[PDB]
Amino acid sequence: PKIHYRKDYKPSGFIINQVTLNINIHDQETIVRSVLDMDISKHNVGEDLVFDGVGLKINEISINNKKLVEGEEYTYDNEFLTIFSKFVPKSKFAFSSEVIIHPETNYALTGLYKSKNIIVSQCEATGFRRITFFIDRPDMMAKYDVTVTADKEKYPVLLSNGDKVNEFEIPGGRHGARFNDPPLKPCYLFAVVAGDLKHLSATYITKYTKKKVELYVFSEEKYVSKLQWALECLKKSMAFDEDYFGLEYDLSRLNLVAVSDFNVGAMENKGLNIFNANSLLASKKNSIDFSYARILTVVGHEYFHQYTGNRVTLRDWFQLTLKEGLTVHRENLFSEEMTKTVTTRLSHVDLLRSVQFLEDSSPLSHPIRPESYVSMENFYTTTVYDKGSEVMRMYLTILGEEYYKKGFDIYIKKNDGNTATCEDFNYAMEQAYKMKKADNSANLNQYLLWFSQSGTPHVSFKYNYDAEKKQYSIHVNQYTKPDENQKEKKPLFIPISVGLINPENGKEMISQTTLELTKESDTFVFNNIAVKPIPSLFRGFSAPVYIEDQLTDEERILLLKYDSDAFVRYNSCTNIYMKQILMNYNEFLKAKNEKLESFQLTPVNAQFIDAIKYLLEDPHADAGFKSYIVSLPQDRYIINFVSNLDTDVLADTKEYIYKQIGDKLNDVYYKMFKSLEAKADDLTYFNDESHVDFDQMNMRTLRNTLLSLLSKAQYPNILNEIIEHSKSPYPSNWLTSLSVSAYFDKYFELYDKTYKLSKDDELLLQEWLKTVSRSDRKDIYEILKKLENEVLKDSKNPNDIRAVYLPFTNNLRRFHDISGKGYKLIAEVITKTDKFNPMVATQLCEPFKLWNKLDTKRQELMLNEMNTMLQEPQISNNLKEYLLRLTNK
Ligand SMILES: CC(C)(C)CC(=O)N[C@@H](C(=O)NO)c1ccc(-c2cc(F)c(F)c(F)c2)cc1
Ligand SMILES: [Mg+2]
Ligand SMILES: [Mg+2]
Ligand SMILES: [Mg+2]
Ligand SMILES: [Mg+2]
Ligand SMILES: [Mg+2]
Ligand SMILES: [Zn+2]
Repeated sequence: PKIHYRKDYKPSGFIINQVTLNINIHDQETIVRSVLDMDISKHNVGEDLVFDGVGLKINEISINNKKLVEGEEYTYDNEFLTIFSKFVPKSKFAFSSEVIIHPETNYALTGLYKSKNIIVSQCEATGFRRITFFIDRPDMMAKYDVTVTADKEKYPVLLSNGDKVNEFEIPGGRHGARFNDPPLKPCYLFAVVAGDLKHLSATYITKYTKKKVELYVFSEEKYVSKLQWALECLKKSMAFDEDYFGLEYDLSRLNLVAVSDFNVGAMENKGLNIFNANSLLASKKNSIDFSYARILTVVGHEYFHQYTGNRVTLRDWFQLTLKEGLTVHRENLFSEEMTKTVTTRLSHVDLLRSVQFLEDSSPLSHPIRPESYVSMENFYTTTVYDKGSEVMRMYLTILGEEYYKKGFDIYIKKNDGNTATCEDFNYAMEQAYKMKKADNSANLNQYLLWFSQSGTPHVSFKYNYDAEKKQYSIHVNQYTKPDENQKEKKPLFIPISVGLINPENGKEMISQTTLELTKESDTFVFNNIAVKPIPSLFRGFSAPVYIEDQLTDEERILLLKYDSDAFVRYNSCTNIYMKQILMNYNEFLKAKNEKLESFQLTPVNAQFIDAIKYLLEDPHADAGFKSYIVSLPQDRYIINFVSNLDTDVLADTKEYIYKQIGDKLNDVYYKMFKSLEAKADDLTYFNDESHVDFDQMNMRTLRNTLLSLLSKAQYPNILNEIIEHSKSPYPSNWLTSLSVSAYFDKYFELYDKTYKLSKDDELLLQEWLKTVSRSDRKDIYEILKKLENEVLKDSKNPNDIRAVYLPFTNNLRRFHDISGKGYKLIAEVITKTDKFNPMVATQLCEPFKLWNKLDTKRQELMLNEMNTMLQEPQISNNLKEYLLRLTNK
């Protein structure tokens, strides 16, 4: 297997200046003609000319219009086209080819493929070489002139990058369109779409230059009524880049296109952003609430790439986080401003500290800029994206908004139209840091370790107060555990946003303060601190670290009730839960190991329960935040704290803690469930797709969270409420009614009812499948077999496969059945999927990422299945490389 090393970067011996493509789509094949106007670079040393080209059928190849002959002048091995250097010109030349490719049977959804009746491309990272020969790397920038031809009845809409400059008829019921895109771009940003697409459109006028931009959003005809919210989101995105960053769109048109079959969420091809339909299409009748934030996030994300990724692009793939971490950070600033709810930032943190912290303590751990890769398709990770976003966000924390904006504009102005590296961004931030510090000797050299060092730092505290001196100190330590990437870890530049709360009145005792920890440890002292404070640490989750606050539960309760920062309140709650979970987990574990006939469990802190009640009953308090405090931390967060985790014992532990709290609070829960109904389910704007109320959706999240708690608890006559909830027009409610009915004999009645409501909308049916998959059912394996036989069948649609299986893998008690039957089932699905879509097969490996954190019997069971998958003779490169890394082989 070929390993690419970051330190080996070298510019090409060649230049491609112009690409002229003709893509002729036929019933049984697509013919691609390409002329590359090329040159010899200053780095050339007389080497063979080697093109990437994967799976291409050669009809002919030529140099300067002279046909080349196989064997004597070139070799092709289905991966690389090698033209021997004696036949390579020494000055500007034309290379041309004609190849045949087959989108109809391209089920891996990379290169050119057919999704239902739409022909569509996906070229990031190295998929352009599946369409035609190229030197397929992002530093090979070129001009593109693209003609697409197709049957006019099947494919009346033709799109590619740039301006449409010709449209023409062709004999035999065909037509063509020509698109000329003169600005340089890397080939991963090429796209083409052909199909019977329907659209909504609008005109946007830019803020400063007053340019008219045409906005088009496209889907298949059946779903064209689900396009409105995306178009609104795109308008909002454009305005936010204008307003926060002073950046306008530069092109006359931007197209968004939904397709049914997509490996990920969406892709930022220049002027032609292509989406998984689940991340573009919604309507209030046919979508759950989460779709609205998802579409806002993903439309924004792709729009913000037009600067961070498209106008400023990557020198090489090791710089991926430079465009992805920075664009996720832009999208989170945008979504925080649009939603105006504290749960937006909390949801990001909740995902990071579960999914990304698990990755970073697994055998897969990597820094946000890895040193090597084998599969690019395996490189697009939550580390690169979400820890990258937190690294890009720490610059804003460190600089403050004014100097952050100054530094960001330096980045953009200096690198616009060019490739760039992570150092170029750090350089820009450093210029702003010198300005903020009024010190031309200040530097951010240490900050570069965030790009190279893997692992999650642990930050811990000790406190001291001298009442006579009115002097308070915070002593802080950082540690990252050694791992396979660095034997010796270095201290990082860690910004610690802090407040000091006066415990008598809840007020702030100091102004906004960001401690800059740059050493393994430091002591920060504060004078004129009139009373011993409770420290409010890492406000807004100011660094991506494990926080050990060394506070008592009394102190954490005070912060939970009275602190100003949503994250520290949420975290203090989290930390109270964790202390309880670890304690009860140990008590259950000992009882199990020692085969005890009786034993004691430590009860939940009663003052903590009283604090939850106080917050729930506060009508001025936020409904989204409330839904977080009545929820235990995610299992994937908890597992980072326990070695040899016995998932049964954790399930018993969570059950005990929820029952303890419900035995005190269920009447409060029920009262709130009923009082929230009027606002939460208000239908005033149900037929207005432009009108989206994130607070209202958070009220529904709270009701649905409470209903789940009350259902599990078998609260008296709660089934009455469940049955009424099933009649709500909102899919979030009526799908909730299905999952909470799992505890009642009405489950299959609601299963049928909600299936009939879901089956005629492709995306809604996928949401129904997820609901079934995640249902807390003792018969879940028989249910999954019924989904397979009756609904999923042999679909190759990644959304269908992910919907049926991934939610079930989060079923702690059943997925981890001690027989290993759940591991066996998901391994079978992975191997089956790997035959046609290696990228999605590796996504389906997700539950195995924590294998070496489980109890020794479950470790053995998971390892056995991974070794079985590794022994499949036909295993893909992707899946083999991933499982070899995951199993430390
Ligand atoms: C929307 C988001 C950022 C939550 C997840 C997502 O859809 N990521 C995109 C992205 O960054 N869009 O700007 C993504 C796009 C392409 C790919 C990608 C990489 C491959 F190597 C590949 F083969 C492929 F098919 C897709 C992976 C992620
Ligand atoms: Mg082929
Ligand atoms: Mg404006
Ligand atoms: Mg996101
Ligand atoms: Mg002191
Ligand atoms: Mg389908
Ligand atoms: Zn992206």
